[PDB]
Amino acid sequence: NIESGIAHIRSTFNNTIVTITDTHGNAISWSSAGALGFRGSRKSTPFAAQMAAETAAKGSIEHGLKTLEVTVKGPGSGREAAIRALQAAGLEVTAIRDVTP
Amino acid sequence: KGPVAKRDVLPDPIYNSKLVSRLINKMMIDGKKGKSQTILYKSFDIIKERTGNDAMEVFEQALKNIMPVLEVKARRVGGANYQVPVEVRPERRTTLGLRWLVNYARLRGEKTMEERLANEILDAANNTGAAVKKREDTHKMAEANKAFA
Amino acid sequence: KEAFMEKLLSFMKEEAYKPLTVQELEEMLNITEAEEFKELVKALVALEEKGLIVRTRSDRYGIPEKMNLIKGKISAHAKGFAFLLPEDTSLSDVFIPPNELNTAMNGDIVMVRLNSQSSGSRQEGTVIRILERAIQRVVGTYTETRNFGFVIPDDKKITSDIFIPKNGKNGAAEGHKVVVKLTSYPEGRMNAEGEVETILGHKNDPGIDILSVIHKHGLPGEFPADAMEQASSTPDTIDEKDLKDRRDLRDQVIVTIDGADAKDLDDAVTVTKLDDGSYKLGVHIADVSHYVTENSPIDKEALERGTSVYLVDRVIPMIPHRLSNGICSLNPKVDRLTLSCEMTINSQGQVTEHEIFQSVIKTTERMTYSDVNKILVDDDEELKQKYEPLVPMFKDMERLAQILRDKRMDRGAVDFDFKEAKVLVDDEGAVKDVVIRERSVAEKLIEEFMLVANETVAEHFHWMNVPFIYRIHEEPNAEKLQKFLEFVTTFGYVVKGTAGNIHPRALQSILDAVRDRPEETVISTVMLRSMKQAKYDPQSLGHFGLSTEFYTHFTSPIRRYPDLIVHRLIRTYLINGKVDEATQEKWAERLPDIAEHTSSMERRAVDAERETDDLKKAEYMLDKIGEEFDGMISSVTNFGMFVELPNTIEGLVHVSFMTDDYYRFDEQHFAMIGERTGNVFRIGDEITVKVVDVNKDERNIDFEIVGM
Amino acid sequence: KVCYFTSNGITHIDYKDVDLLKKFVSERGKILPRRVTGTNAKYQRKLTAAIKRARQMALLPYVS
RNA sequence: GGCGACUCUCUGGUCUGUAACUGACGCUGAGGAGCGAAAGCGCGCCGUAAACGAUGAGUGCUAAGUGUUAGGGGGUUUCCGCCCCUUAGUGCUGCAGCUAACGCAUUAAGCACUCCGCCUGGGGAGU
RNA sequence: AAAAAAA
Repeated sequence: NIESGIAHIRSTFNNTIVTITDTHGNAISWSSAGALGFRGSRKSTPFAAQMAAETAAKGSIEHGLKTLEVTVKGPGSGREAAIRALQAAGLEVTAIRDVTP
Repeated sequence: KGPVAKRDVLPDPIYNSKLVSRLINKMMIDGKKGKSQTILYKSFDIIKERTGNDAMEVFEQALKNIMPVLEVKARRVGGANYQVPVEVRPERRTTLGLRWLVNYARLRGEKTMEERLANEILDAANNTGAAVKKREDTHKMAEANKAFA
Repeated sequence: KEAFMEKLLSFMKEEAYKPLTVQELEEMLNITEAEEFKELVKALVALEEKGLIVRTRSDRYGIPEKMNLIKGKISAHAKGFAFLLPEDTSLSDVFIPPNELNTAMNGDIVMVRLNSQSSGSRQEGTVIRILERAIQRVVGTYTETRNFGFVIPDDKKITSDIFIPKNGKNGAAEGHKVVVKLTSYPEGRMNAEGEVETILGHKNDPGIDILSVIHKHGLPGEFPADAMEQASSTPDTIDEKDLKDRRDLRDQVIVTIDGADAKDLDDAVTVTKLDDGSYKLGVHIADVSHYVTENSPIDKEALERGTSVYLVDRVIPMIPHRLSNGICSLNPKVDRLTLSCEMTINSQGQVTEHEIFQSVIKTTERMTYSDVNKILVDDDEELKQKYEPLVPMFKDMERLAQILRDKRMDRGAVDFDFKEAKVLVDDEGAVKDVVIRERSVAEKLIEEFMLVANETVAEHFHWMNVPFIYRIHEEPNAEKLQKFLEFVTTFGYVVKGTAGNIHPRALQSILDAVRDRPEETVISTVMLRSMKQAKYDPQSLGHFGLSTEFYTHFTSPIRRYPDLIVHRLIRTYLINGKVDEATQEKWAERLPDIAEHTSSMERRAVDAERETDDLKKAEYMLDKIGEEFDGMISSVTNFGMFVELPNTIEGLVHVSFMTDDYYRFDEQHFAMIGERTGNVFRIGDEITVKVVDVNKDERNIDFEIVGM
Repeated sequence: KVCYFTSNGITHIDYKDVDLLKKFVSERGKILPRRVTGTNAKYQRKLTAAIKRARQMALLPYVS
């Protein structure tokens, strides 16, 4: 049971993972386009991004999260939708970060 | 490059119908327009004696039922083999109307052509026979592969 | 899966079902389980694979059958193909091909069907039927063909001509412009038939370009004989009987502040600073409802017109020029029958006291916005000496306007500042100059007063709970806003709101942050593309852009019919005291039709004003050929690039003129991406361009990439 | 497009003035180019040292 | 050749202005010494090098136009701003002249003087 | 392609 946390979205060209953690980086929950049953083209899409983002977000709200810091990696098209999806799930987003090298 | 103009046929002198003339020219063999002018005027007297209606009332009704609305056209882009439903241009409707009317009239069992042409018109007018069927046939086929176009 | 897939299909098959997103589905159907949420998705995969539910591009789900008959408005292209705008605009553009449009015209309502193929990114529509005919009439040049006639439509959006028979020639020769009352329409291969209505005049005439647009849009025109009779009978001076029951305000310092070319002076203004630090604001509005009485000839015409329209070269007024510029006008130094709103406003901008009453004022002076700025901002002594009695009032006006603005921004109002422009033409209609319409302090002063007046009137009648007309602005479209909120996340911003329920303040908080940055024009432009339009309505639904729940238009009855209605409702409810049930039921019946009509007439007017602006904008630049300009990339469509010159003139730059490389539109990051040379053309970038093709007739201007 | 530092008679930019420097970074933290802030090259260089000195002592953030 | 996070320490050169001083103390520089890539190879040697803006150094002279970097002088103007002049650097365009042509053109490949390096058909052979 | 508001 924790309130504040980070959401590490990895949107690649092939897949969207979404982990959510605490401030110490311990995984609270996660979901992904592949674990959403999307396959091939669909895993790349921003539809599958929001699906995974919300699937893990709603998993985090069970543990009782409210505020998320986001961190993004990878060049995929999913970050845009996924981050809105964290706001649309209910969780308020503060600091955005794009940690893409 | 620019659609060639179709040859302007004269009206049929007794029914004043360029449709009826076009039938004559469709029926004409080896440039014997005389034989075909006789046959039709013999066939339309047969229609008027049986029905009592004007031959023009029946013949136009016959064409309505033979005349196609949609046709199958072969399209083979890459694979495709698509039987593209194509709307029959109003000139090609009459074309296929008169072609089928004559083509199936010649194939009928009756002894003389004047009777054969009369009976095919009478059958066409009653929404039956073979020439009406042929329109249905291609529409049934056009409905079958209607998912292309 | 099978169970839910059927249960979902059964729910979607209900007649009341509308398109629902993944989240919205499991709300009416109701799902709360984490493992049932894991069950939903592979089910959506299956139903969409089997062709049982189709995904609308807005990520809403509906059976192929539900969408099948989209019944959108025809968005036809000038070349001869088309796209579509479905009933719910959430659905994307469905492609209607030249071959299968089947007698559909740009703007008609249809029932296009889907194709089981697509040779591109777009869904393939097909006009299997026309649910409704639109384009009732077209304007155009008449042309003689093969011993026949054929009016060619003004716009190229109709790709065919209109068959003119000789009985509908009626003047139209090779040259003459004419409207066509289409007496028949296309038929497979055949064209539309018609007649000749108004012989506008030879097509190549100066002032036909306007007159052609005057009839194209279906704008108003010349006052009917009964309206002109009533206008002629209206007194040029106030009768002593009309001064009865009106508060005398003539001996007070009351003035008008308008543009230099304004003859239709609606509003008067006085401000007195009180000893407690509050201000007393006297807003006085021309009493048009006195002259233009209910069910009069001018009233029926004013309803028909709906608003004044301000074309580049002329004004088409809502009420006759004799009234609008004469007795109704608050001309300087005369008695004026005016409905007033007198407001005491505290240091936080809150209206503590207010009174609405009938009155008569003596316009001490007619001021310009330019003069008032020079007094207040430039501190100009010469204009101060000239208007010495007004100078103390202008200082109190400046402070109150600041207080009202500070309230309005703190309430959360969204203040964009897209540079509007005023095309300057002579009396012959030649475009001598074009310049930016600078809203400085004096304009922003009058704006705030009219706003608080309008809010106060609207608030009063909300609490009176009587039938009344409001000026509403809905919350922005949740799909367009969703794309905007994504777009502003490219830059690292976070907006404290959802696409369903965003607070106006949140959208202002972006506009403030981006001020003076490379993400300023881009964001602002995508925020507009997510904004809607404002309209009149009998229900108090609130004004999103002004962030207030109570708004109406009271302060311009010469030029807006809803303001003349408010004036009559004020006279009905407050002055005459008629708040009986029969009076309410009568107005409750009449207001919805007036509101919907007047809102349609406003949109028609604005479209026409813009059309003439864009027209004379080309006319101005029919000599700019070659001349290079440093103008910013205002828009990046896939078919080219759009560059606004500083003076608000935009022009096109296709890949045809992107000669160096084969560029590509990145939608997510609103930009042009070239690859062969490795180039980048984002929006808002300051660049150079050259005028190549100002085609005035279609209102085109073209540029070429001189550079960045 | 004017140099803020010349315009306002400023000769020395100070890595301690956090809100002064804040006008010359993006929200992520990226130093905004001369072409967009209109700074003079002389000052752009003074500015950039200051921003980096700021970043070291956690007055400003690092990029994205 | 090169040299890009920040700070401190130590340290080299250049530019502008004033002329207080010295009073030709200057230029070039075989040889020599030192610096000096992936080399090549055990921090050491090696040290050849599209180590080719394909252009030696120094000096003076010979149209212009325009941009940028670091200074100076002046002008109005409150500084700013905007204009004018100027020094040093770095670009683009362009005369005269030069060039086989291409081009170069006050950052010369022009017009001159001093000193150095270097070339004298292609292979064979950088053997 | 084009928001308030004003003209």
